[PDB]
Amino acid sequence: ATGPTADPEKRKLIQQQLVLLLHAHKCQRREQANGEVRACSLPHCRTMKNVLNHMTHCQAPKACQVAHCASSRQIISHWKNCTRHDCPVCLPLKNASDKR
Ligand SMILES: [Zn+2]
Ligand SMILES: [Zn+2]
Ligand SMILES: [Zn+2]
Repeated sequence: ATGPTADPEKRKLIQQQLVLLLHAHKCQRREQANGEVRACSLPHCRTMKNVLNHMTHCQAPKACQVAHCASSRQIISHWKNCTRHDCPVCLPLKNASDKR
């Protein structure tokens, strides 16, 4: 559920979806900044980049009930609404972005 779900697979999958969505945005700009040679090899990154491009073409986002897209928009909507200084996935990402 979108609620305080405690199921461990939900924990890892939801946090990985959000982290790879942000990686897909990052890595799309990074790739576009070169436009002639690749800069990534993470197996799931290309799938999430495709899901992100779909969310850009999409018109329902959340009601676009397809597992990957509906999930993608629910996690990124959480990240958009977030108060991030003390959240279970927010705090990790904040440490994962301490420098650039
Ligand atoms: Zn990547
Ligand atoms: Zn969609
Ligand atoms: Zn959060």
